[PDB]
Amino acid sequence: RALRVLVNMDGVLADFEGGFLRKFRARFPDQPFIALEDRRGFWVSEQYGRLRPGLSEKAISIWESKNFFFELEPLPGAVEAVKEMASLQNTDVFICTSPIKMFKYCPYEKYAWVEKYFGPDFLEQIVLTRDKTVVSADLLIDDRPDITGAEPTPSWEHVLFTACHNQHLQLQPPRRRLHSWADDWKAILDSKRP
Amino acid sequence: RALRVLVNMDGVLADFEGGFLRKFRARFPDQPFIALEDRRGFWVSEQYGRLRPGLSEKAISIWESKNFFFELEPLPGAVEAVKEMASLQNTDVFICTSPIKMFKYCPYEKYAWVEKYFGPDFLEQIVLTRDKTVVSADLLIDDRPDITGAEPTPSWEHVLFTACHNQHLQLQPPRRRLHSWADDWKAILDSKRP
Ligand SMILES: *OP(*)([O])(=O)O[C][C]1O[C](N2[C]=C([C])C(=O)[N]C2=O)[C][C]1N=[N+]=[N-]
Ligand SMILES: *OP(*)([O])(=O)O[C][C]1O[C](N2[C]=C([C])C(=O)[N]C2=O)[C][C]1N=[N+]=[N-]
Ligand SMILES: [Mg+2]
Ligand SMILES: [Mg+2]
Ligand SMILES: [Mg+2]
Ligand SMILES: [Mg+2]
Repeated sequence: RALRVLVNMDGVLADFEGGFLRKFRARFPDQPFIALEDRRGFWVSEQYGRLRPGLSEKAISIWESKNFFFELEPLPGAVEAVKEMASLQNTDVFICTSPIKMFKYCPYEKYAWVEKYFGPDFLEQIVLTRDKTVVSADLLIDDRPDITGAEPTPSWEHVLFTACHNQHLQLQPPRRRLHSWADDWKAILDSKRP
Repeated sequence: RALRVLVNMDGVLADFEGGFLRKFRARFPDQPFIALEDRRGFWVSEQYGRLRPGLSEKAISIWESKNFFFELEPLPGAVEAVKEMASLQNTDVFICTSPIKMFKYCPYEKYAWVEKYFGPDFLEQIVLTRDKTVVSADLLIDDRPDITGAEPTPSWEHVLFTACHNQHLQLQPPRRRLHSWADDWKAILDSKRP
């Protein structure tokens, strides 16, 4: 009866693409890289793997490093928008994020990042899961085009959040985008209310 | 269409109650303690708080310490039962656990513990969340008597897993218990299948 909205973290709240590129270039200044305008497909490591053998493993080593997740910059408007959204009447917001395989730093730093930008009281709103389809909600705002898992008919509508890797993608109607946090996210939420 | 079962971690897979008591007694050998047969109510810290002022904070310091979660022993039969359950046809198992407030070690060690006892491939089955009601499934096996959150009508049936703190509790019918992993968990699952 409160509208429930799942908001993804990497590529929606946290600038994974830009943080990765900067750190990759700083660590591997003699390697070729992929400019953001040229990113295609969800998996960074796969595109880097195509660019030259060995580069996939080098890419992976950036996000496996300590402080990678913690030092991500918020995307413009993201912190303000989610704080406003959570404050709305009849609206519950959860941050729904999928950790990487190597778990030494990533879960911890994701909690630390949410504490930093949203405060201790928001920590209760975090859901860490590899499968978003088993999380029930009205909406999922997420930059990954294809979201699948154990539940063949998730309860949420997936609204595709624009990112460099999906900006050229034609979606199957009636699939819907949120173009950035400057875009009219309130209209999207309202479209789902009784 | 596959049956989905959420299995709680602390007090269902991992022996939180026994690990806590042992470590509390080792660290604070001059303090009064609560024998397991005398545990009542979900919150350890609250019962310890009643036993004497200051003891709540001492209790908390045990599970906030590094290696507390990682060093928990599995409950008897738990690892074998969950491995068998996951291997069943038309049956998906997720481990659904709620981290403590202090997040330095707990998320990380929970992943490390699941890797230790269930293997790397099981890490994909973990859901960390403070709110279990937003996780959709057929069953939730969990030792906490009262499970509430943002979803007033969760999709799962909650089957109460016996623990020292709930063993005397009379439940409102048609609520159901799993008494230990030696008990007939297959019968409970089968009762929910088409
Ligand atoms: O779907 P979600 O929650 O945004 O992110 C999942 C997770 O994928 C990891 N990743 C990302 C890329 C681009 C890649 O090539 N390889 C990966 O393993 C990082 C991302 N966030 N985290 N943790
Ligand atoms: O409900 P769940 O997933 O088993 O555990 C929640 C979480 O509560 C923490 N806890 C437990 C007691 C008994 C207490 O007094 N105070 C707490 O903060 C530990 C438990 N597991 N974890 N992380
Ligand atoms: Mg994302
Ligand atoms: Mg609200
Ligand atoms: Mg429990
Ligand atoms: Mg199975």
